[PDB]
Amino acid sequence: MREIVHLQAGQCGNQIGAKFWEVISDEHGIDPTGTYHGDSDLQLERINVYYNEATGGKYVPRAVLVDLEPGTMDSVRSGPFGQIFRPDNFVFGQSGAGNNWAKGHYTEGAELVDSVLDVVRKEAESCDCLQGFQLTHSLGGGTGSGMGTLLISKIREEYPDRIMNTFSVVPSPKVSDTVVEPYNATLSVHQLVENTDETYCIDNEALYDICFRTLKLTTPTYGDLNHLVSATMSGVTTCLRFPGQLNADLRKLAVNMVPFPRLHFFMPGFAPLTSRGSQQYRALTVPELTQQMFDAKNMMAACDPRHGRYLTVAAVFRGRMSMKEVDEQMLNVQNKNSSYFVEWIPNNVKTAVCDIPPRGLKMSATFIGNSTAIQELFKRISEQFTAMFRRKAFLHWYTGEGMDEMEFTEAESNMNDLVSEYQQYQ
Amino acid sequence: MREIVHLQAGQCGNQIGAKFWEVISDEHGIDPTGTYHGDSDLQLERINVYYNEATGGKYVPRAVLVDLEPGTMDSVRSGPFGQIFRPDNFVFGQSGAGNNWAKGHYTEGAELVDSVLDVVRKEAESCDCLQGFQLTHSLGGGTGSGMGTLLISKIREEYPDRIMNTFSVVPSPKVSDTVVEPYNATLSVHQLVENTDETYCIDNEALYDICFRTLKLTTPTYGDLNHLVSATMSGVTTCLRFPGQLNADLRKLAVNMVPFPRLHFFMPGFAPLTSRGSQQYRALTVPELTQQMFDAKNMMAACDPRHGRYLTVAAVFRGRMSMKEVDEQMLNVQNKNSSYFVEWIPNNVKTAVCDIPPRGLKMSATFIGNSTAIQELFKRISEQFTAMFRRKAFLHWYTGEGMDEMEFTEAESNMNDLVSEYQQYQ
Amino acid sequence: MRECISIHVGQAGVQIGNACWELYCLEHGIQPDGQMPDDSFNTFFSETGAGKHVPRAVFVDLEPTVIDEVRTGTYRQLFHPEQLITGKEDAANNYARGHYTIGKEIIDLVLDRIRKLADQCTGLQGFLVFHSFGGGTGSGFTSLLMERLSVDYGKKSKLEFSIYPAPQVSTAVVEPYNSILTTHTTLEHSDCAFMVDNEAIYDICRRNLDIERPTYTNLNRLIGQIVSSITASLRFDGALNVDLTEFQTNLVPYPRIHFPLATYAPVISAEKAYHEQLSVAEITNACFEPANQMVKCDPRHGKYMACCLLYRGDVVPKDVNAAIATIKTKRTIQFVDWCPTGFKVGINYQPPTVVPGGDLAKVQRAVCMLSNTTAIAEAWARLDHKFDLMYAKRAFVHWYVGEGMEEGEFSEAREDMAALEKDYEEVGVDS
Amino acid sequence: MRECISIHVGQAGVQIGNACWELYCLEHGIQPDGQMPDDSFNTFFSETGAGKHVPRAVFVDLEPTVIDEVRTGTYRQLFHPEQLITGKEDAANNYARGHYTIGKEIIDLVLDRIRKLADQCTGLQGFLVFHSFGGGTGSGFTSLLMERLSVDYGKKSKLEFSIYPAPQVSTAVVEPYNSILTTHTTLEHSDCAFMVDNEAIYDICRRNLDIERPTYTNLNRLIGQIVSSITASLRFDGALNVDLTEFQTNLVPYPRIHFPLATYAPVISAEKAYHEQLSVAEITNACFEPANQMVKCDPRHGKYMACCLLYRGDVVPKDVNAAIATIKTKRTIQFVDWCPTGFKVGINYQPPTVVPGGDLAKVQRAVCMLSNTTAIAEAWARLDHKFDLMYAKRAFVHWYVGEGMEEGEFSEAREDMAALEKDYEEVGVDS
Amino acid sequence: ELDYCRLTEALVAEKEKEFQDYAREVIELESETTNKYIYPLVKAVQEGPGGGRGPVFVDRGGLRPSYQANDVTGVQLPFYNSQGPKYNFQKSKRRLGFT
Ligand SMILES: Nc1nc2c(ncn2[C@@H]2O[C@H](COP(=O)(O)OP(=O)(O)OP(=O)(O)O)[C@@H](O)[C@H]2O)c(=O)[nH]1
Ligand SMILES: Nc1nc2c(ncn2[C@@H]2O[C@H](COP(=O)(O)OP(=O)(O)OP(=O)(O)O)[C@@H](O)[C@H]2O)c(=O)[nH]1
Ligand SMILES: Nc1nc2c(ncn2[C@@H]2O[C@H](COP(=O)(O)OP(=O)(O)O)[C@@H](O)[C@H]2O)c(=O)[nH]1
Ligand SMILES: Nc1nc2c(ncn2[C@@H]2O[C@H](COP(=O)(O)OP(=O)(O)O)[C@@H](O)[C@H]2O)c(=O)[nH]1
Ligand SMILES: [Mg+2]
Repeated sequence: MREIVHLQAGQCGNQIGAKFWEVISDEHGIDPTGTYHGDSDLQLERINVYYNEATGGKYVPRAVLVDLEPGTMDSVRSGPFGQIFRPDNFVFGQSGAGNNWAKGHYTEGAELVDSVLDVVRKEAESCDCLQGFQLTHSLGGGTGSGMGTLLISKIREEYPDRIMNTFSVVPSPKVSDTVVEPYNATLSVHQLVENTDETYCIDNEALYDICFRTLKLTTPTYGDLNHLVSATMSGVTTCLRFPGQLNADLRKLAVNMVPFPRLHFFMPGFAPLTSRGSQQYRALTVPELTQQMFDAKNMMAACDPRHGRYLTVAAVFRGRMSMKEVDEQMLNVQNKNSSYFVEWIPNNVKTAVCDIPPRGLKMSATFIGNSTAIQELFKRISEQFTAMFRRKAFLHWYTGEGMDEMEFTEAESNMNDLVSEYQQYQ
Repeated sequence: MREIVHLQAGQCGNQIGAKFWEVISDEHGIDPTGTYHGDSDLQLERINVYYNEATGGKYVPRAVLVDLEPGTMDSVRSGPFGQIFRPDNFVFGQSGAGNNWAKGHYTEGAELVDSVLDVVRKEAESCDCLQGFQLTHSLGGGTGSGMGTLLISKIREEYPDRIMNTFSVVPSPKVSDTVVEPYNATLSVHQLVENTDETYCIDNEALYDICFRTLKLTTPTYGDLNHLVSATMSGVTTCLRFPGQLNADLRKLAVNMVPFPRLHFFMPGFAPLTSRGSQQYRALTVPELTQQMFDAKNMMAACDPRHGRYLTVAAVFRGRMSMKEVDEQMLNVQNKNSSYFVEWIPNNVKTAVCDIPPRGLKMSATFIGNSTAIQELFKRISEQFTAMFRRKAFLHWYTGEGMDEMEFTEAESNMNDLVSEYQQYQ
Repeated sequence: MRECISIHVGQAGVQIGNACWELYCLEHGIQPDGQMPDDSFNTFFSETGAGKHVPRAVFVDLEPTVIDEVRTGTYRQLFHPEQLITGKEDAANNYARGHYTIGKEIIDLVLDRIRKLADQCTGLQGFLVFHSFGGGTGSGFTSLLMERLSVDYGKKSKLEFSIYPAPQVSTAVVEPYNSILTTHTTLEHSDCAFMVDNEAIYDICRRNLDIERPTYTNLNRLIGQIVSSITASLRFDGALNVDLTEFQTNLVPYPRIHFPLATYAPVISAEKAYHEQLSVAEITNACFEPANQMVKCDPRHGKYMACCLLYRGDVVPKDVNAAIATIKTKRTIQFVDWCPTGFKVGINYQPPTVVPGGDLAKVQRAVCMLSNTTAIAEAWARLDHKFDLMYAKRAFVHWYVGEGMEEGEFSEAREDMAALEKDYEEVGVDS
Repeated sequence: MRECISIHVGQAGVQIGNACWELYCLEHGIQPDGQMPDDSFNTFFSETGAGKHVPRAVFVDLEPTVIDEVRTGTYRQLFHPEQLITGKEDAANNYARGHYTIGKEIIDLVLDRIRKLADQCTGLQGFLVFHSFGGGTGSGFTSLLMERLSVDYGKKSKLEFSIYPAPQVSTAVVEPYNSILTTHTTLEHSDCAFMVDNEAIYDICRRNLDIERPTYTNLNRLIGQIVSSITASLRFDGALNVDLTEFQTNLVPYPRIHFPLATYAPVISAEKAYHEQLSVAEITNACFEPANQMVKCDPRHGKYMACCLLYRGDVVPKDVNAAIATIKTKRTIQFVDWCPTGFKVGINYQPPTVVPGGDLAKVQRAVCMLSNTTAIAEAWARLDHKFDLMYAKRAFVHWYVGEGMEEGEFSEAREDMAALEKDYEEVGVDS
Repeated sequence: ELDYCRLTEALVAEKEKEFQDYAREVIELESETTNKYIYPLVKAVQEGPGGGRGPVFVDRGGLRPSYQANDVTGVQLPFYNSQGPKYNFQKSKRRLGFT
């Protein structure tokens, strides 16, 4: 009914969505060939949000793969679920960006934006009533952040009355693995602040911190990092495809979380993360979900809400549960820690309960929290963008491709004003 | 009942005919010896549109194969389904046309035009009532287009009120393979504008684009190109020999296409074409196929309708299909894409439905659309003809054969009249 | 049905001809006695009642030492003995002697055997003549051979495969004297006329075929491969079939200009064929190299008028039109602005066949390009300079004049050569 | 489809393309005949239809004494015959001979061969080259090499692997004159440029690999491992991929600063492989040591401008990012004030391959670091001390002037290189 | 509709099996004397259905789809085997804690 067309940008985007598209494929019971091997009827009832009908009773995901390099386009073919994607959506080019934002946005990525825009129109105009789209990209790369912002800035004018979710992968202070990483990040936030409805800040440093302190894994491959991103992404668009006692669509989480259109940066988190030794020592209970939920160890961003204010808070639940324990626990944390929540909005939180739990599990929770404490993310990037730009670092890699030097001046001035807008709400 | 006599001109006509009678004999269930081995009675219920009765339960096509070099003629007779044709219809000269229009129109074609007119009059008298004719040729050489223009001009005056279908393969800019190629096309199109009822514009360059991007051909030889052109010819006049819910034969599809008698050049396209890999993910329904008929990638001409205005459209569907969809999807295209379509002719599109599908398929559709964008292919030919004629290129190969020099000037002036006439309808 | 007549003129004609006819017999599987151990042989061989084949070749010579080697060797039983025409005395490197004194004794015998061969033909596509500019009656008797053919036969094709005098290497002193007086005949009585000079074929055999010491047998095997690829569209089925009259009309811009340049690709050895692949695009780029050109002139100086190409083997029309697009993108090669579409393409399925004892290897994909350039004015003004440099002090004039031709006919060859080089200058100017 | 054409020039170049191309064959399992007993080989090998992998290398030399050993040794049947180019007379330790007089004769012949390889390339990542400053062709013709690929191929990548004179030992006397006169060519016509001097590779083998008497084969393997791990991410899948476009961007902040320092770790013997553990932490500390540095200069005097990392084997991003944290805390390693996050990380899966005769051991993990420093001006000022010392009494000046180059280029290439040392020093000053 | 789809799949598989029989017969007839030149024939039979460089899909009938979207070139994607170990999604789920 209300449908979402998935977008995938970059090597980070192609590996985020590859794990993401097989955990819904487990969620709706889909074999790697493509057919349906299910147990109940509720699984097949609402399946048209993400899947598309084919002949022979087969289903294909409604996603497009975008990259400027054929290197990781192979790995999404030879994966566990590579045969399930239609080959026409594998958009790729010949010359990459090479960890540069300027190559993707003007010179090299402008020839791939017109090819994929034809593709997404064919898989959108054929549908009944779109809710919107969803993007996965990284700000630490070239094609994810360079041309990925060109997909964002163009489809807004084409489809103005829609929704746009994104899981931005902004850089990290300690896990920084690109020399020109701030130049990619700083010049793309100015695109995200204007033409994006919802934004999630994904930090891999937060993914390692969860995997060591809470989950106790000796070898955290990117499979274990992409599954954690997918588990938050699956549980945030649940109530469209699964009926519930109090259902809530992504549009309902958007209207309650952004009181001003530029204040759209969130913090994701997930409820039950537990090591194998610690599995038998806990009971799945409604306070046990919300006790671990607000814990600062399990945030999926590199910022702590103790230094700032919880401007607005979400809660999305999965599993057969009651209404008083959802309500009495969360009024408790609103009252006891009254110094952190803001004062000029009472009843800061929207709640939602869905029925069907994720497979193997019987209860779960999901978090979306808009705060002033996420300005800790923006100040550390902007102190290092000006640090490089004061000595004119790597300027020939950006100026000679067509863009003048005044675009640097406005991109750091706008990002400075956004931080100054956050502060007066604290 | 309503009978069509088939005419083939030149080597290109003989190769086109070899596959065209190969694909529809299997459609009617005809063995290599020419007998009938059928499954349903509807196959033999109309066979007299294209075949003739013979003693002993055999049927022979009503076609004549006309060329000048007997080397390619023996390839037809020694071919797979070349033993079915009656040997009197192989009308051949003794020397070639030299890739020259004047040799085929003035010097050598004036002797072979008597032989073909004797045969075709003995075969047009056999039928009940003559519906019309067909003509397959190319404008790249002098065998198919030299006497091919002359044979039309003599039989048009003999048969004044008939239907005349011509399959033209006009020259292409990129896949040009003849130096004297614009001299053949520009001076012969004067005969296709004044004495021809309908014409299809085939481009070889568009045929490689479809066979490389879409149909997955590693080695696209001329057999597989000939498969596409014959399948387009089969789909247009499938209403002649097969009953349907809402049918449209060749005469009814013609008089609603041509608004003016000098505008009878169309662009074909075919829709359900898929590869070995993309066959399963594609679902054969009506709104799937109407995406690809109007897709600019699947045109059989090297002109883009986005640069021009669709003046009149046809669509001949096939298979057991629901009429509501065939109509709600086509009005959806007309209202959404309101920039291209003309304003002075509402409800532009003609419609036909046939019941029996092609074998191996459940549903099919054929696109025939006339627009103003065809003047791209005409001005490009005109400038290359004007460029060579300024320094009098190859003049001795035409002046000394029986025609003066002012026949080119009236060819250019009438060619200028056609391209300027297309502008005032835009 | 289609058939042609070969006219091998001169000592160069015999050595070329027995290189060509050795190639034709193994191509059609015919033993030296003429009997095999399908009408592919019909274009050149003639069938009798006993099961033999007689080649449609006439050998024109003025010295008996070059015919008696044919009558002694393995092919003594192949050729009909009345096809080998031998003069009593050689002109001995004299155009005038073979034009007015020696040549009219056997001019009746050549035209009589021409009548017999054309009588057997049901339809005659054209004639092929083989000769050299350097020699006496290879250039001299050929000049009056065309006069009788053009008057008697109106529009029958007559191809002139010639060997141009090399700019540096020569085996004569009167060699430029013989060449310029043949410009009168070829400008007037030739439908088409090729040329390759020996100095260019010398460069290729040293560096490509890896031969330290070649003779004219290794050169004439290469020229046999050029003619074989030309005529194989007449003899074998093709995806595109190109006849003899087809590319004749399509390369000439004017009746005064009928001089293409012939090149072949690939020409590699059987040890170097073990290393490099030979695709359609790889052999297309090789014909445009000024090093691999078989005429000592540089098309980089000049401008292409038209192009004819002849492909053989596992050749797909997809790869042909792909490689043509690459050539037009490079700016080192140019085309005239009055010929935007200058190419012509032909494909035959049969790969080129190799000779036993030859130098080349068997190749799937080969191409034989026929391009007409304005670079041929480079190799004419050099020869016109040397024809003027010798004749300034009026040398060797007494031998030619005393045989019957007047002294003013040398001045006639000056203006016709000067005007012809002016007609090539007006082609190269852009509008 | 991406691929790199190796362009080796000099007797250093032929002997280093002998060991680099021995590593590539066993890395992809290719026999010396060229036939294997995946598309990872497509960057360096070409596919004949018969199934032979012909390398895309251009060996360039001006003396026949080292090329003719390749045509005689084990890999005679692997290399294509026209890909090994040989002049007549060498430049004989001279810039002037190899640049203006001798080297201009084969400049047409070599760059005809790159056309046959580049037109074969449907997509080219960039050219790799190898040259030595000491020689004549490595200094003279290599300076005409970079000038005309700049004209012919505009925005292509031209990586450099150069051999610089050692600070004390040397194999020549006019080697400093050869070194300075190519500083201008590798400034305006080089994209990235590593340098390795042999003394700083001599000291590694005696103490690490435990070889008492190494020769150039025991050194040519070690540079072969550096070129392998740089291009390994082009050939092989990885958890994160890096290309030749990427590490150019993340290491070169200014067009006048394109001179890295190339290291490698670990390099240990088979007896020190049994004993010492090799984790990701224990190999990323070896690239920072001054003993394992491969140029005779110490980053402890300089400033780490940028860093690039290449990882091979069973390497986890947990151990990479843990040891990156530790090296940043220590104060013996310094960064500049305007590069706060100066790292680039690449990861591959297959461990590096061991070759017969190589004295290293089969290892699971390895690392190759390209850390640009300001301490590369240490080695430059030492040589410009010795150039002006040698130029003080105008010695060896008669050898260069008479060949065709002027004496004004002697003061030009020192004043050009004088201002480059000032630019490399002003970057290190903090704001 | 399901029966029609299964019938079409079976017909395509039968045609491919007929080609495989003919090609095996030709290779066995040609390799009677020596096997020095059978390599192009082995490459031709091992090319795979369609322009596919990746692994065949056994559950799908051996189909090899292609990926040719690169401007005007349309170069096929290459194939590289991975030294990285194969993982099971159930074991990854239990190890990450969603059990
Ligand atoms: N390309 C090529 N040219 C040849 C060959 N043989 C002879 N020539 C040319 O022929 C010229 C001399 O002519 P001859 O070989 O004596 O034969 P001719 O033309 O009949 O002259 P005469 O013997 O005097 O009658 C020389 O300048 C050569 O250039 C050959 O095998 N190949
Ligand atoms: N690093 C390194 N350098 C080498 C090696 N072999 C030779 N060289 C260098 O080669 C230089 C001498 O010049 P060559 O390479 O032998 O000869 P060339 O470059 O062709 O110059 P010409 O001798 O004039 O022809 C010396 O300065 C060495 O530094 C090697 O194996 N490794
Ligand atoms: N969370 C997450 N991060 C990733 C993934 N793949 C790569 N990254 C991060 O993205 C950076 C490299 O991304 P890159 O390949 O340049 O992205 P691209 O340029 O858009 O293709 C590295 O710093 C990684 O830490 C992934 O699958 N998940
Ligand atoms: N569509 C199509 N075009 C062809 C075919 N064969 C040749 N052509 C085109 O026709 C032109 C030459 O036609 P030609 O053989 O001379 O036709 P003819 O003069 O009637 O014998 C070339 O430009 C070719 O591109 C074919 O089988 N199909
Ligand atoms: Mg003679």
